[PDB]
Amino acid sequence: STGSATTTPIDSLDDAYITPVQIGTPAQTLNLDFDTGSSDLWVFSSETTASEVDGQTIYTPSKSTTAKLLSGATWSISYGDGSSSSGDVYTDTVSVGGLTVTGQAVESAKKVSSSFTEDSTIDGLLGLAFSTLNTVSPTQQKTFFDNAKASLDSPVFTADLGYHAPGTYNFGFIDTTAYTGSITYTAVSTKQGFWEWTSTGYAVGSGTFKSTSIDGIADTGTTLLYLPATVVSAYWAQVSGAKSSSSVGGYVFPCSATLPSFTFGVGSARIVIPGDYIDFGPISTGSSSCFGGIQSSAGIGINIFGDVALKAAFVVFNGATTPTLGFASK
Repeated sequence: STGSATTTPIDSLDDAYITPVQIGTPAQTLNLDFDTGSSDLWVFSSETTASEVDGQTIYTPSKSTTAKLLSGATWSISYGDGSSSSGDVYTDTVSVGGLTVTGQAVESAKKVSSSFTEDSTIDGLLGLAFSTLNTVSPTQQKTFFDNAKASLDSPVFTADLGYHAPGTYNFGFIDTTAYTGSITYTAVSTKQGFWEWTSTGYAVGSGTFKSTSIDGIADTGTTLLYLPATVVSAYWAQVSGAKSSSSVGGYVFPCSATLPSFTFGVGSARIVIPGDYIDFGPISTGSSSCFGGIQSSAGIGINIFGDVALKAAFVVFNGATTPTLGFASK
């Protein structure tokens, strides 16, 4: 089997991407944030504290003939941005882009933090990291991908995120029309439960490539590119007037600037992030200070190849017995 679903930016900054997902019988379609940095499929629901719902579409298990309470199971998750959610668990039929899993754990939110409430466009998350990170207790649950894997034509999914445009998540096949050149594969460590890999270096604009190992995670659920302070300083030093602002929470630059590209290494291959992808616009409405899309990972504890980086590539998440990550230009 295979699946193919379009993923769409939630706003004009590509802050996140939503993908329609069918849950239950008859289908209830919710727009979920596919997150390769976590491993819980959770939804706004008929159980979510009413004051914490503001425009989201909810899953109502009592209206699904295939829903079953997973008795005694609870979940609770905290994300890198400080947001959180928790609740109880149902199993139900879940389909993505024509690919169906029966008995998927669907984590129903009883509580969500303010960031989730305030984002009316995101009805929940669909985790695509390794199932060892799943938070369901006392019986840990599998991700949609892990459940689907045995049925897939090939044990893979791909992320093809757009810049200010829709893109695609495919399951079970590699669309050879969706990228240019060849795919370069690189080793993954699953030790922390992430799609963790090591970039071979970077360049700023038309500058020389610096060969240096940068361990980080491929995380579709993080907006920006978070890299070591040395690398980030080298980038922003090439932008007149750019500076790190503790009041704003990162690097800012004059909105009048033209940003240089940023290149990262994948083995001997190179992925180029155009300068425009690094512009996250005014820090506040009407400001002439703009927020940068490359930020320091210092104090996160991990480097994160978020959407800014991933959307510059066609990315293969290879979940074979020895997992790997593939990157191609597009």
